[PDB]
Amino acid sequence: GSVLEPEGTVEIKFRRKDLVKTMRRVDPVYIHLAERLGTPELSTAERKELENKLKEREEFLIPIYHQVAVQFADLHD
Amino acid sequence: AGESSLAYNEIITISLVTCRAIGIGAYLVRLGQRTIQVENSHLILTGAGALNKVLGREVYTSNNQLGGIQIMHNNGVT
Repeated sequence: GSVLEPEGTVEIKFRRKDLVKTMRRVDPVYIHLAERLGTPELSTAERKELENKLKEREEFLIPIYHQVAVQFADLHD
Repeated sequence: AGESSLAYNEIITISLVTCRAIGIGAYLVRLGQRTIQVENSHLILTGAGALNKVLGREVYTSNNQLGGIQIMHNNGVT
């Protein structure tokens, strides 16, 4: 039971930003990419490559993380 | 809501909706019965996005389509 059901909760309060936050905390691949991009003195190759690798990882990752989010909201209810 | 209902049977209640009344606000105004609605305001419970998403398309484009005077005045809600 809730003020607002979970799907409508996600619609307002569980956007992309939160998805990125969640990969950076939990997704190992995302962590890895970030670890290398988080290195000083990187080749422009590795840099551009990492940013691309990141966009690809995120979009491929999109389905699961929405359901986790709605589940999380419902747990308040 | 309950208090307002009782109050209504005992004293005068009047309400004016300027921009939008959502959820409990809507329900109390209706409960207040006497209701004024400013043009371009709208009166709804759940957003167009949610409904459109569940229904797979952009049925409604503006909350005014849903709860504006062009609805509530035309149906006697306002």
